[PDB]
Amino acid sequence: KESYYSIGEVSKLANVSIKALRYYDKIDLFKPAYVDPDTSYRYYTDSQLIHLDLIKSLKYIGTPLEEMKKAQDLEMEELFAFYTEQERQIREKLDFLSALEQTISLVKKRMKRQMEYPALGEVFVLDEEEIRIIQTEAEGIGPENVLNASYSKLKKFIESADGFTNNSYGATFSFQPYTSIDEMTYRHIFTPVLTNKQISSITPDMEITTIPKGRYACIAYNFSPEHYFLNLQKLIKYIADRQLTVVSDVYELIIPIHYSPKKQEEYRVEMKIEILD
Amino acid sequence: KESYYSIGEVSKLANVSIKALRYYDKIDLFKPAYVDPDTSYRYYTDSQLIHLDLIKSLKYIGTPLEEMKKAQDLEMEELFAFYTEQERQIREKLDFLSALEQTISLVKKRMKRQMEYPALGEVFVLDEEEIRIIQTEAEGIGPENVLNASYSKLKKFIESADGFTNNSYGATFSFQPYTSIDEMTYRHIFTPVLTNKQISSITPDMEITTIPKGRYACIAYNFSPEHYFLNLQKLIKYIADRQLTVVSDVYELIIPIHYSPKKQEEYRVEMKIEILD
DNA sequence: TGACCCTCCCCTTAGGGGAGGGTC
DNA sequence: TGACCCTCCCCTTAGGGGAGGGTC
Ligand SMILES: COc1ccc2cc3[n+](cc2c1OC)CCc1cc2c(cc1-3)OCO2
Ligand SMILES: COc1ccc2cc3[n+](cc2c1OC)CCc1cc2c(cc1-3)OCO2
Repeated sequence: KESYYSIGEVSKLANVSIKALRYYDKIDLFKPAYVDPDTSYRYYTDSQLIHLDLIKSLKYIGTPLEEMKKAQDLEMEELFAFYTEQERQIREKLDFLSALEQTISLVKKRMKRQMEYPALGEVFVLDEEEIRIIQTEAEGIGPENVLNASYSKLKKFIESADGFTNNSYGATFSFQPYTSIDEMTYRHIFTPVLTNKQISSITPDMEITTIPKGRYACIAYNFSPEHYFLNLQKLIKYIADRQLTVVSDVYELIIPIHYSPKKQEEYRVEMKIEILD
Repeated sequence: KESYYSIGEVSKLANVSIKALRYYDKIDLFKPAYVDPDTSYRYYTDSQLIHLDLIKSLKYIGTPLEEMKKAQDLEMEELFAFYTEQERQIREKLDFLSALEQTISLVKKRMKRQMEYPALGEVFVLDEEEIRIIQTEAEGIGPENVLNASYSKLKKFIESADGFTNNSYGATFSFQPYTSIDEMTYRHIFTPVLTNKQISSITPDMEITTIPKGRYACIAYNFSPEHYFLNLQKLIKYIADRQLTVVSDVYELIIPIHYSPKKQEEYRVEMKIEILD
């Protein structure tokens, strides 16, 4: 080859845009063999095309352009290692993505269950699978004064283990024949976990526990301050009428229907309590 | 909560940077409940913190910010679907990454073999594993006039199946007792394939074939115009002396030692030919 | 008085999309 | 004369890093 290739020829031959070529030129990653001193036209030698091989390959695997500059120097000996490195990072993304995929699936699983609920406002008994959770004591907190900010530390944990943040906010309280909401006080407030991934060094003011597998007398409904208590009451009554034996605290889960700052807020509330007979 | 949270409080509570908060404000993704008309200070209500849940989660899975805006509207019903979509894309990246990982491994495999070669300039017989390749006829092309551009269409194929571009350039020619390089003419020029991934609708001027598994009389060495022919000669002589039977064309593979535009170019050349006894 | 917060401005990857103007 | 090529400029994700200046 005693000639030269014009920018467009190289582009058609290497399947690399002219824009890409001008950029690799500016970047001093791949500069033409000769630039016409007048027209400023870019000209390339055939032997030089070989350098685009590495460039295109590294680009395919996401290597940053400036990163390539150092790679084009090493001589097959170290280039080997360079790849072993790239492999490590590739597996990194894979593990992340696999985990992420699993998480999403679980969020959907739980999400579907709330969508296929028997009936709102009515009490019923069903067999539940255990649900793992992270809890901390309520410290006086009760139905009338809980805040989203109250779940801050809990959420920081689930977040650094799941990436995803809890979908539901939970609380518990002694099963009593209350006559008023102000008589109520939460024992614990909790958030369920998704990934059981070893919780990054948990502090002792948190407990990794579970809402055990068993039979539960439940009731779900769309939140309304004047319905919260009356629904608790249905539950209390239902258990008394069938003479059931409660063997856990009442478990309370609040999950938002939407996260739109536009529409009026609405939550799904679910109270369940483990029973025996 | 009859008060407000200052930007920094929300930041500490939601584990979201103040910068991030100001940006989500500008973007109209998450704006404070109230902005002090004088100080311009940003103030947030506790109930509002709940909207950051979706934001943080979608952000964790790579959803673009403007994309989130539409997601915060849908009500759990469609939000479910939205995730099914996200799952599809997640698997997409996974397949890609898995493939990519496999590719890199192969490039390393081949790369290592060239690094652990018996001896340069000397002829020897070894048992080889089959190597799949894509070839096209040489059309007169020979050792003295092959160009990188000659492998253009071939490379466009391997590239759209492997992402990675071939590491070695190949050619073949009839095994003859040549007396001169100018007597030589390639039958085919080829590039080996990495992924056997169904080659995207291959045109008939290309053949998907293979350098079969078998015994080969080989010789590798660092390229030098005056060594190309003399090494071919060693091969021709070696086969004559042991009275071996050649049962293929001579296979020629050229692979660059580096892709640095700084240092002098250097290639690794390997000639092999399948024999019988 | 210190932390706390605000606006403004500059910077970052790898180019794609033109626009205005010469050029094999 | 048309394609081919060049330089210049604007634009793109999600903010982080200050800088200069008021503020619970
Ligand atoms: C976003 O999370 C929320 C959002 C809103 C919530 C609203 C209420 N609770 C938790 C909430 C919660 O818990 C996590 C506790 C039970 C309750 C009783 C009431 C009432 C409001 C509430 O008005 C008077 O009687
Ligand atoms: C980057 O790829 C290259 C680079 C350089 C190459 C150089 C030569 N060949 C292929 C090459 C190739 O093939 C793909 C064919 C054999 C040959 C005989 C010769 C000679 C040069 C070459 O000088 C006189 O005798």
